[PDB]
Amino acid sequence: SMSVKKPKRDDSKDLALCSMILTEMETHEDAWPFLLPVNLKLVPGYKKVIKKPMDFSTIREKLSSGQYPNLETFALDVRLVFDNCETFNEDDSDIGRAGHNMRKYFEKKWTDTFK
Repeated sequence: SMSVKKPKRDDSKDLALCSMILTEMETHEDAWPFLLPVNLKLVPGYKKVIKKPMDFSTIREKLSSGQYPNLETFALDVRLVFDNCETFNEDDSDIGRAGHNMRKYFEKKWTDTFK
């Protein structure tokens, strides 16, 4: 509350560490469904169904331009990529499987880097 603060967690390396995690997600072999925005002219249903599209390149640009106020807003967009994937793709599809794999990969890196 006012003039009563918990001890200051050092957040000065968060930017660089989110960038490193993002690099590792970008270079994973199962990243291909997620690298670029879904083409809303060419994929029927996407525009109407997925209210907040998100992809790694869009996260990379937001990161690079100071549009994440903190590491939690970064994690929300990464998770949004996988939540969108599950909304639109069957679990038993290549893309559906890609999404589950990448989410697992991301969540371990997240815990190991910050928890």
